[PDB]
Amino acid sequence: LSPTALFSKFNDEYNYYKELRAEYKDLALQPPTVTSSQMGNAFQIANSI
Amino acid sequence: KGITYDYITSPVNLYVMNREDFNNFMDKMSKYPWITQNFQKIILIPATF
Repeated sequence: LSPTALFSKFNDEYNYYKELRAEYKDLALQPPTVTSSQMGNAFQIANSI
Repeated sequence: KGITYDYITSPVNLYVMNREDFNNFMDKMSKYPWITQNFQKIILIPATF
């Protein structure tokens, strides 16, 4: 004899927590730059790195 | 000879001259074609560095 309000007491964190899941996992904080100087390693030697 | 600038060394010799004097120097060296043929690279580096 209880009404449909029974189902209203239901809680649905299932959909919320599927939503929160990350689409892309990031190996590095920002994409690595890919450009090789013509001199080569020379530049790093300039700053001793 | 080896200059060894900025911790990096190579046989080539580096000279620097102002814009005005370069053409006069070229005119003075016009008599010597083989030396001029030997010039490798010319770069307009900023003066501040």
